[PDB]
Amino acid sequence: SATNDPRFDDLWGLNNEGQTGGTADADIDAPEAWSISTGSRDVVVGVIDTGVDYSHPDLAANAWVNSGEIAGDGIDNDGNGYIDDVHGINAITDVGDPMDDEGHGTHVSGTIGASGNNGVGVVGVNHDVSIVGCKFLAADGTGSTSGAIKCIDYMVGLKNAGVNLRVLNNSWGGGGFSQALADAITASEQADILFVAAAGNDAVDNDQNPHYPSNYENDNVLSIASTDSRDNMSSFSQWGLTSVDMGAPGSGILSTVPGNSYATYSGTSMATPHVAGAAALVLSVNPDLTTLELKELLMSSGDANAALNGKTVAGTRLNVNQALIDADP
Amino acid sequence: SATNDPRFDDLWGLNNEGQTGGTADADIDAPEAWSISTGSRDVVVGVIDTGVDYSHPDLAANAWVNSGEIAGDGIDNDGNGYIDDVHGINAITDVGDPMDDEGHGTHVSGTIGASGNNGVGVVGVNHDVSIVGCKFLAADGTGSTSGAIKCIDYMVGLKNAGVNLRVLNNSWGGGGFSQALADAITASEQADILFVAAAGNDAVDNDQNPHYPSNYENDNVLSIASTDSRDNMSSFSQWGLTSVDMGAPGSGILSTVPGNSYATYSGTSMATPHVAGAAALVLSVNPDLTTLELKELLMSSGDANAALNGKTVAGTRLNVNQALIDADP
Ligand SMILES: [Ca+2]
Ligand SMILES: [Ca+2]
Ligand SMILES: [Ca+2]
Ligand SMILES: [Ca+2]
Ligand SMILES: [Ca+2]
Ligand SMILES: [Ca+2]
Ligand SMILES: [Ca+2]
Ligand SMILES: [Ca+2]
Repeated sequence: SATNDPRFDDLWGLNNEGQTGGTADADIDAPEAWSISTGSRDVVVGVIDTGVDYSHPDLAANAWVNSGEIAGDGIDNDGNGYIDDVHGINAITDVGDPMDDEGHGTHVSGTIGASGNNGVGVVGVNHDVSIVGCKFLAADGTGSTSGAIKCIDYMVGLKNAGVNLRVLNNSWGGGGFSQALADAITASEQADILFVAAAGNDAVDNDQNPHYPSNYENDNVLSIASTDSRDNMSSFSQWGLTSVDMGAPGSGILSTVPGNSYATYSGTSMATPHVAGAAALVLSVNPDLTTLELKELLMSSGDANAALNGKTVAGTRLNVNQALIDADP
Repeated sequence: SATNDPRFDDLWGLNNEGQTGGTADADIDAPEAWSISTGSRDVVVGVIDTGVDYSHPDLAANAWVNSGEIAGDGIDNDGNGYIDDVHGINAITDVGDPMDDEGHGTHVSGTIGASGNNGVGVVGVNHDVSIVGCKFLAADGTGSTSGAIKCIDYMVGLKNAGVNLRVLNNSWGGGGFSQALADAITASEQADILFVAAAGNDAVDNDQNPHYPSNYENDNVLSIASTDSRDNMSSFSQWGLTSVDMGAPGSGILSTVPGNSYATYSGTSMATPHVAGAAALVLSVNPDLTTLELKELLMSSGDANAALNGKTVAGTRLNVNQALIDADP
């Protein structure tokens, strides 16, 4: 296999030979991309979700560590408003611990950056990367727009302070338009952060039926539909000629979950981290791209897709090999 | 604990004493109801979903068995159009095996009827009940309206053949209106079947933003919003003053998943089987209620709920004890 990770062959989204019953080459060409780069711990990706299980054996090596925090001293050493935020934060309780007690955030994290070639579990689009978590969704799914905003502000704070964080994964949605959320996203744009967002799983047209945050018109929002192992648009996926940008694998995605385990989930929530992961991989090759250049590169470098054509801006399905190639520098 | 099932105390939806961090008595009063009835295997509930793991140690005793089929003989002995449909069918492939290879259908099945007092795992609203599966969603989430209709038709076929199938659990949604699906549901009403449906997890109003199948106006459709351990409406729940009927526990629900395991999920998909389970438990006490009487009883016997008031027709949260009392013949 492309790596020595024992579950590699189940990862059709990264490499598809038809082994899960789909169509050969309906994938993002990850092994090809890995000949150029397998990623850098110096690239930081924020996951805004139910948290990140940074203790999972297949994520631990890629957990972000706050260089400005002394662990466990009960002091907010870097003065960012959260005490002892070594790996990220909990936006509900303000505790400096993004530990995932639900599962969803760990799953998306593994797709972005499960440790590669370590002989255990799976592997992310990046073999090496730094993942910082902000938990705004509780173990029972409880959360708020205010919480999501606290997360975005926190991540923007890290970036403004010099943390190399230019990609946010947002595998969540709900509610209507919020000016406060739009404004938080606008601030992230000024900080050069790409805001990747899931299109939703209700199989409707988002141009007629807006879904947030993917429908925010902010230029740095990159809205992702889900595709399957046959390169169809996933039957559950929402779409939108103007409001959704491109697609990526989200049907039957195996990844890390808490308690040192692995599980298969389906949703636009799973497509999103392939794209966030690809963005991080691109930034390991060309850090000089503006956010908009990065976004457009991910869109334009994808494979033309019959199902996504006319149902998304780019009509393409993610191809991280071509993204790296097109990224030069 | 109310039963000897080792995970019972995690099931706040059945019995809440604040042990999961919520509010004492924000629950459906299951232990109270069980003093009246713990269910009957003669009540049959259909689950239309990713399938049912009928081999799960905490579901096997309550898996429906088609009395009209000789297992494994390659013959459709009961002449219902499906070969060897012992526990139900796969509507994608037409094979008579609804085995869950995804997990979702098994999770909702456990909430309806995980075996009670068997010293294993969890317990459903019913300790004893018969659960038949129709799998229209694949391992990777692939499905279609055609598949859902095939499942409804299959269940209606069982009922019309003399099976005591009175309740359908539909913890799924997506797509636009389908007249053919509406017609399939009408056939189910004609057959005296209650069609329980999840309201959706996008925190929007279904009255202005229709969600299917929740928004079908069929009288036998019972549309369910999610509540949490504090008796709030779950932050993710969709609502609808006229298009959603009542609420039930859906935040942080522990139940059965395939591979002899247990997992905690959140969503209206988890609230739905509390109601489907309660419907079946009511029918063990008063089998003579009509579908519409049953629907109205579940809504009217619920506890008044401040959050759901003004956001659903009944403004109540499920109470199965009160349902059993109100149903007394
Ligand atoms: Ca390939
Ligand atoms: Ca290729
Ligand atoms: Ca700090
Ligand atoms: Ca500190
Ligand atoms: Ca109680
Ligand atoms: Ca009570
Ligand atoms: Ca048959
Ligand atoms: Ca047979």
